Amino acid sequence: NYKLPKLLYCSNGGHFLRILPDGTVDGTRDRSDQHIQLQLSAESVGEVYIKSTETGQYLAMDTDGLLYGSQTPSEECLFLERLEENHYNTYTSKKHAEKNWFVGLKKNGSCKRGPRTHYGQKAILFLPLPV
Ligand SMILES: [Cl-]
Repeated sequence: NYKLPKLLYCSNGGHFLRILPDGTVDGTRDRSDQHIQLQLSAESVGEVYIKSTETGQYLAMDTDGLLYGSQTPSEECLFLERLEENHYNTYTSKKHAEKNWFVGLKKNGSCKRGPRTHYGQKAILFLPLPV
């Protein structure tokens, strides 16, 4: 469910998804970071917003597949959450779903842009953890 905030842990490099105050999105290995606590909320069934509890910014994906933090919950902020094996989830941009653009992190912690993601990568698998 979606009551409590979560960390989204990425198996690829072992990073928690992070939305920085300047709107940059990346990953960090630092479990104590203030900007990795995310409040997921559901829209329609299987659609979620992913919001920084610290800054209130929403996870968003731009027209080049780059993740960024959005002040407002625009249509670029809706993601399709799908449960995969081992309780890992994927998050697909709803706006770009027909191209299968996933939320993803590289092994160095940088965003893996939507067009470079693909089913099967560790980059796109996120395990929700309690804060
Ligand atoms: Cl990339």
